[PDB]
Amino acid sequence: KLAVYSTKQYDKKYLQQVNESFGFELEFFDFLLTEKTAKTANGCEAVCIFVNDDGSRPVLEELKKHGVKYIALRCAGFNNVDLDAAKELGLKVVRVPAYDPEAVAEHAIGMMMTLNRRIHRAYQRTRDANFSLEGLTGFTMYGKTAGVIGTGKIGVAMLRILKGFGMRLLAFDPYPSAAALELGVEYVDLPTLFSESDVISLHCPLTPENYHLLNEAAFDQMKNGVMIVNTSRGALIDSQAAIEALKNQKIGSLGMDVYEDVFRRLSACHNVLFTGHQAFLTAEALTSISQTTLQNLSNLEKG
Amino acid sequence: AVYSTKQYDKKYLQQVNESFGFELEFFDFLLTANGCEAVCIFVNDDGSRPVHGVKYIALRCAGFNNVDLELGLKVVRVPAYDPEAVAEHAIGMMMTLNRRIHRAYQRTRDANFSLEGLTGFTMYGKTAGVIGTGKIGVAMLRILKGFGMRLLAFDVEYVDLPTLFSESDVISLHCPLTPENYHLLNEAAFDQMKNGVMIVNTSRGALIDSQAAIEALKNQKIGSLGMDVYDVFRRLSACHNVLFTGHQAFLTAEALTSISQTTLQNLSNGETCP
Amino acid sequence: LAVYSTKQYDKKYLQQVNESFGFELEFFDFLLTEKTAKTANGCEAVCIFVNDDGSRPVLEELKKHGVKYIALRCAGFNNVDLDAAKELGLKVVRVPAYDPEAVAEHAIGMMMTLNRRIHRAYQRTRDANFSLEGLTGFTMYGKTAGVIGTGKIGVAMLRILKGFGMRLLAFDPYPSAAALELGVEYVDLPTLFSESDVISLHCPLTPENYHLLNEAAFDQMKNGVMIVNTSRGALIDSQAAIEALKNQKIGSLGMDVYNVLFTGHQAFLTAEALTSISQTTLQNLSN
Amino acid sequence: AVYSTKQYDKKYLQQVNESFGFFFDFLLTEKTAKTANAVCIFVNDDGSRPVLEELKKHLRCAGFNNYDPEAVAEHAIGMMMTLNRRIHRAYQRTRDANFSLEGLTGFTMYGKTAGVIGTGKIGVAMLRILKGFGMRLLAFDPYPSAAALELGVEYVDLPTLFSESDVISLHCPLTPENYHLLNEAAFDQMKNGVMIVNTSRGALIDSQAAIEALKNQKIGSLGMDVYEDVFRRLSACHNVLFTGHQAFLTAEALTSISQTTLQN
Repeated sequence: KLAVYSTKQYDKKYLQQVNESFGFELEFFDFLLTEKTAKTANGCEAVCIFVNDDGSRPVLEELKKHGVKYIALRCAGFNNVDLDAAKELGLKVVRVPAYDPEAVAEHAIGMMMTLNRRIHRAYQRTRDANFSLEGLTGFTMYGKTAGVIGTGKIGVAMLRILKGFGMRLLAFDPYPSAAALELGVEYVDLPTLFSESDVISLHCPLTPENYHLLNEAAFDQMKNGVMIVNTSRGALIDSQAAIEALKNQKIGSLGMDVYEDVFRRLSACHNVLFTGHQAFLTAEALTSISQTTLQNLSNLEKG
Repeated sequence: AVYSTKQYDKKYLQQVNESFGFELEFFDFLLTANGCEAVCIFVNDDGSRPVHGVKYIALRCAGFNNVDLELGLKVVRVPAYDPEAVAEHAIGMMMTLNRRIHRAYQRTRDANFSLEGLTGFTMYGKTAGVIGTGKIGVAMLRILKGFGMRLLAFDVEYVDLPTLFSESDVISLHCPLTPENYHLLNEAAFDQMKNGVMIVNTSRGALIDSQAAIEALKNQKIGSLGMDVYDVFRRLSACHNVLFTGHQAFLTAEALTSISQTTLQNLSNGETCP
Repeated sequence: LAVYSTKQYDKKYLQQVNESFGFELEFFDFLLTEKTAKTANGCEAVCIFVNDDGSRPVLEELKKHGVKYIALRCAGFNNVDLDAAKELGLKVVRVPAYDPEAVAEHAIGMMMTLNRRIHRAYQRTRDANFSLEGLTGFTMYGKTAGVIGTGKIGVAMLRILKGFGMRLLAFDPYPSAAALELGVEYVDLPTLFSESDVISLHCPLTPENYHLLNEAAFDQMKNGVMIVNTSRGALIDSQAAIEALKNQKIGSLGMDVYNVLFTGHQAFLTAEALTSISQTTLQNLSN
Repeated sequence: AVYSTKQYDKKYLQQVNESFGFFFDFLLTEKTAKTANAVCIFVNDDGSRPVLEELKKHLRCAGFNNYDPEAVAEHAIGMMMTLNRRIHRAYQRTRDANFSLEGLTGFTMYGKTAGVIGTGKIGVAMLRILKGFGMRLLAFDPYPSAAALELGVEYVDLPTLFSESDVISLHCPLTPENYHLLNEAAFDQMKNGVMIVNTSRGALIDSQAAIEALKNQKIGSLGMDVYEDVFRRLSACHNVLFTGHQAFLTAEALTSISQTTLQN
């Protein structure tokens, strides 16, 4: 009954397990949706697409021409698909609007601990049995001050975790959540947060207001050899500015989760870790995405 | 006069030394020492019988096996490492294994962003089991708490091992090595545990039945294994979710400093703990 | 023409070559399947690689979509069901062979790489580790090298080896003049196995060949021997090899495939080879 | 009594030693000259007078600043093939079961033109190897070698050599005339995508000069052997392969080195 596109095995794995409850007819394609590949959908009420797959108008028309009713998104971001045209074509479109907050918080910390301890580098040594420890010197988080920017669900989840480490908590949101407050987080202005903090992590949405929020001016406030981990949108961090910092040694480590050769130079010459939008890649996180995306499909059958 | 020195060892001893103002001689080789009242040695230096006027011997580590014990020589050591750092390391291996970050870097540094096979699990729901209630275990135990995990331990909610083994979906052991301990984790254990379980040991090797583990891994009883190691390695790491790290647990500036301090005072000394 | 399982190289060289031919090209990254086949509509011709499905339904589907001709860009046609193709009046064409020289060259570079542990070095080096332990090699000059199969590839390898200053033995049931001229000496395997310190296989997969290298072969072979295999995998009894590898009768092993070096059927992946393939492939289509 | 021992040093000396019948893993410095209480040293170990003197109180290589022609030549090619074919990049892909070939395309040496700079024994040995490949051979030495001429080599204008060759390997010694022999001036001349391997002394290549050239995309690949972060960037973002003065690291060369040393 449904055909899925840009499938990766993890998609296949958890849509299926999930579908057990739904009992849909699932057909998986591993290639990008396009005008040219639009045909494949035939006999399919519904289609499932990730961020890369093409929603441009033509694709949509073509999808109609094949009797497709419903379009679903395995991800919150619906930038690819042109909604107006969809309406004109009477194609419902659906999505999953949030990811388990816990996963992104967890990932972020994981990059943090990995960077902190150069575990990623150890492996590269270890696997070939080079046990030399030079350059893997880390730091202990206990004493330190942790600065989190944004206090949404994810941001808080990160905070609980950080609190675990015995870290002292500073956060920067306009609005301060109780939930954050019961933790002991103390809200401060950025400049304060920048100087005070030896670990910074951003869990906030991009607004024109905070684009390039972390920029050269920001950097020179912050401590030397600071750790910055960003699982939020790319724009929040100013790449060029960041890079200068790394080289001139303001930033100890940087962790980036890349929404969809700087990498090679950066990764190789620095404590930079890059991960390709891995944040929600947990079984739980995937299962939820499926329940949501299938359920959405169910609902279409009756309101 | 310090032996088996590595740059970090050198770094933290020097910084700490500023308060002490001892005179430091650094050697990069194993265990020559004329003009030195005392010596500093790591785990691998040799302190048996056969081994110029050196009054005292100091250990840069908790363990005194390499050395022996009459010749008018006093021996001191550091019996603790920052509990937190090691605890901190233990998780970090865990997260790295969980999220397969170690393998992502492998891809990423060459700009491959495929995510297949990096899928992990979310710790928030999960039960967690700790072995050892020592400073380290507790320290780890807190960290785990932050995760929202549910804690069982053995030496929170204390329980017998079997109870722990079946219940726990993550395990970490932070206890010293005892005759009772040895190969504490063995086939009997592994076949108790949840399939896919993740085990991390920063504590001594003997806690785990090595061949026993491997069977388990092949058997797919164990999801991931983390070992801090005081061609199996290549094999294991390569064809499994195995991360071996070379006794890094206390490699952090704070800990290294703590070690140097405790070591340097020990030498200042009154008496102290040998 | 629509091309399937296009990988960039496939794409790059086909186009350059095209400039000569003027076909209209539509490149699809995905596998050709019964389901995919629709994608071909309006296309007289189709281009495919070893993975793609030539099995009948696909073919039927293809005709249904007006595909006059199917073109393959690799010697082997195991995937396509020829007769059925015949029934449906679809012409099927192929590329008979690859640059011989290119594949032979791979084998050698692969050999040297293993021999000198350059692969391992690079791992170290990229991190600015220059330690050399465990990277020791052996000098090929003076060594005896044995080649099995002396087809074009073998001969082309035989020359390369000859340059190194090695001694040459080869096993083919039906010898080659060319090989002889180089002064290679033909032998039976046993002699070859026992004698050679380097072995390279350049022969097709025949039932007689299967698992040509089996424990029987290995335990003849000199200790520390190096074997490089660009021919189909089945020439080698992997299980024996592993044993042999742990057992240490095998110094190094190199395999080309879809101290060990593995590479994914990369042998003919050179710009010269791909162009020649493209050109041959288009030409097939010109006809 | 040996210093700066590495397993290879030890194994081969011991083996060779049996005929002669005469080990320290650490550096020889003044501090260290007590252990001697007729010594073996490598380039790194300390040759300062003081150490010597402390020596009186109580080399395994050509360079005294403090090999088999065939081996180095062989390495040089192996370096060449690896780059050309990006095997090094594969193993990394392969070891973790990634079988994609994107970006590993190579070129077929056969019929290409190969240029050797220097025709020492090393130069020739390479030339021979290259002959096997079916390459067309050009060389540049001020003094023509007889042997090379027999191979069929045609000697040339450096400029000629630079423009014609799709492969260049340098097997000559450092001289005032050739220092920075390969400079921006050179690289500009050369074919785009050219491959360069230098096992010869480092200085023959204008390091910054290359780097631009690489960015500039004049040079397809560069192989360097380092006689005792730039390393990472280049290795990482470019087709460059660095090997640490491995050139003569073979059982055979090492054995030769050992025997000669015991004989000395």
